Amino acid sequence: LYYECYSDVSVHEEMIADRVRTDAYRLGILRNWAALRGKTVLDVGAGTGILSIFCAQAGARRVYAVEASAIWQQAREVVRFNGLEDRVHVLPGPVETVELPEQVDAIVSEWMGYGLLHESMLSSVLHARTKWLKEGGLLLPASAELFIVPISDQMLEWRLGFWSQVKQHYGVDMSCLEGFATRCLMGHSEIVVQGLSGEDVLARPQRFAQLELSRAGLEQELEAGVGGRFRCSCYGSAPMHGFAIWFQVTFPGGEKPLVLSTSPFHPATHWKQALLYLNEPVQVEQDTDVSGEITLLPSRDNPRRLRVLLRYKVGDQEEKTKDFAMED
Amino acid sequence: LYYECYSDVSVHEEMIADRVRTDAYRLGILRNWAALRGKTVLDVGAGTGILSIFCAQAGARRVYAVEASAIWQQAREVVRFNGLEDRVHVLPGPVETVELPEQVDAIVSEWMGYGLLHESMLSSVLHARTKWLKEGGLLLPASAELFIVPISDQMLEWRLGFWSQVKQHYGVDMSCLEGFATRCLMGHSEIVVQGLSGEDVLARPQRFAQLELSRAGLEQELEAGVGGRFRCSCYGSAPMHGFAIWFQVTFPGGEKPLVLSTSPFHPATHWKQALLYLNEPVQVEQDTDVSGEITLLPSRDNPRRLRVLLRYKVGDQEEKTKDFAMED
Ligand SMILES: Cc1cc(C)cc([C@@H]2c3cc(C)ccc3NC(=O)CN2C(=O)c2ccc(Br)s2)c1
Ligand SMILES: Cc1cc(C)cc([C@@H]2c3cc(C)ccc3NC(=O)CN2C(=O)c2ccc(Br)s2)c1
Ligand SMILES: Nc1ncnc2c1ncn2[C@@H]1O[C@H](CSCC[C@H](N)C(=O)O)[C@@H](O)[C@H]1O
Ligand SMILES: Nc1ncnc2c1ncn2[C@@H]1O[C@H](CSCC[C@H](N)C(=O)O)[C@@H](O)[C@H]1O
Repeated sequence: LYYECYSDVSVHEEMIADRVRTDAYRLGILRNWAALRGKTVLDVGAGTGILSIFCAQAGARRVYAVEASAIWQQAREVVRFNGLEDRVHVLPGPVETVELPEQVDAIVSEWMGYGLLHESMLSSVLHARTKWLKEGGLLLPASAELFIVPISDQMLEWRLGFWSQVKQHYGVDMSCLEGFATRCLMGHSEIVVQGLSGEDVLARPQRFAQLELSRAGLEQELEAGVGGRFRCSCYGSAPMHGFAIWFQVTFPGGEKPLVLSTSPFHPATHWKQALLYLNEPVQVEQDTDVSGEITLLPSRDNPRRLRVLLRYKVGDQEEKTKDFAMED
Repeated sequence: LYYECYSDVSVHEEMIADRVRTDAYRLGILRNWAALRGKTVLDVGAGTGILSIFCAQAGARRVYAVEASAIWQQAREVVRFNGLEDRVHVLPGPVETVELPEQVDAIVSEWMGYGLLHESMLSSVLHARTKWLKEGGLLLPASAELFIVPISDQMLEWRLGFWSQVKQHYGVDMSCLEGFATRCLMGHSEIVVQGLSGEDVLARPQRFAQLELSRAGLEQELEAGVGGRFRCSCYGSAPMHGFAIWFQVTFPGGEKPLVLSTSPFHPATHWKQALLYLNEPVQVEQDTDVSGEITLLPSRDNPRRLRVLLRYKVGDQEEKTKDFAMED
């Protein structure tokens, strides 16, 4: 032990324990064997190196596994231990300053998530694409999509209703603290990462963004942000708590693309979903129109904030703005 | 909303959701009705005020509910809403500077837990006892005990063995990372608060400390720390990961005292147990002697550290020191 790495292994554990994430990258890379066999790959942020080894198993001649931080040591060890040190070169330090001997045929990466770490990871992948990817080279995954839907969070409803139950259980009335609990759990301006199920979803999810990660201009385009309008119609009576946002990414086939989805209707992943809570619950009914506009604006100046701008309208309520920010 | 209180309500929620904690204080206070009826109580750190209202229901004439932080507003509201503002006076600010009109017959408090917050809470209760409690006054709870036992953490064993499973699932060998995982999860010097079950316990738990909270000298005595020797004998074959520590507190009866226990053999509480991990697992067998000495030393100088000093011997292994610290 050099450094306290309790929080370290927990993140790498979470990723390898996620069978949806790991099978999607496994099957997604193997389905591209004809495009990878005898070719060169850059793995941007190789971590413990599993994506680099999947690329070798798919037939890559050379994999450059680039890892900025201390986990590079473990990637070095995993590669050696699988007898792949001739084929997979684990390189220390940031991809922005790495020197490869050649441009590569493919870039594999795992940048996706919510917050500044993932914003910077996407910027690092696009920097590597501009600098190192051959004309017409392959990106895995190739594209990303974002979805939004109105939600009723069953877990939040239990927590808000908890204070009304104290009188029955103990014989003291604490129902007067529902307002306090509501302001505390819903009244803030932070994104809450929490896993929902299908029955929390109040309407058809709407796609509001789609990024083709190979596009020449994408770095300059991201500067203006990602977003769109949405409109949907509620299924039934529910207390609406706000919106869920989630992503899917696509790996091209041999064939149909493989889709890695983080939707509440899909098997649970370590990514869960990003929840945007309204200041308080709003009752919806069958056919209640929910519309708005969502914009994600990149961080620019220190102290970095990724801004989430929401303007929305529930049924006959007036249009409302609620803006959120991520500061890690 | 004035302040982000997402982390706020989560702690008050955790406490009221804990039926073991809440029933112990409920039944513990009511069993003292004959000692409380027509008497005065100081509630040190009243929070949302439930312990102050339990004291009123037990027949207290006057309860001074003292709360240093912003949750005082909610305690004020809960008291008013239960029609007890004539009997329960919610006073803002630290107990060290509160002015009561009289010495009190009883002090109720909920100081127990692991870390500097709980060390300072115990110092605040003992300050209030010295300053405000009448000669022969009642403390609820009246005493505290600490226990230690060797443990095999089933959850830690799964996590350490996880890396050896990757080859079967995905077809890549990551067993070489068991050592890394072990150093990360066990090699640190922090106390881990985690809930165990009875089957994790490898021997008979040993009591190493007992505090009578009414004792005149206790404040000066705590300065030298709390601790003792222990000896026990393992039940069977297991990978020993370290020691668990937990507490119980006692509320005197009318009758036999009520004991609030946080033992792994007892119903789960929000306190869980405090785990002291060895640097790596040690195999024990039926009748393996485990002995040592545990000392808790108070924080003194900034930056505050509560020190946990452990010297122990497992079977025929040499005696070893592993010291821990809590810095929040
Ligand atoms: C997975 C994902 C896909 C896409 C298309 C974008 C984003 C999005 C993001 C946003 C910008 C402006 C730039 C880059 C960028 N990259 C990220 O990985 C970080 N990210 C996020 O933190 C958010 C997504 C949804 C919410 Br609510 S916050 C995340
Ligand atoms: C519940 C409990 C009971 C007793 C008798 C003590 C302690 C103990 C503690 C220790 C000192 C020196 C002074 C005060 C004091 N107070 C506390 O509430 C905080 N506390 C702790 O954080 C720890 C207990 C076990 C471990 Br491992 S750490 C905790
Ligand atoms: N600019 C950069 N250059 C290189 N590595 C980077 C980087 N920014 C972040 N990273 C690394 O990217 C990794 C992403 S998480 C690890 C993912 C990896 N595919 C795996 O299977 O483990 C982290 O380990 C982080 O240290
Ligand atoms: N020196 C001090 N004087 C007064 N209150 C204090 C204090 N130190 C801590 N506190 C308060 O003690 C409380 C302990 S947690 C709340 C426990 C309370 N019995 C309940 O049922 O809610 C916290 O709300 C904290 O703000």
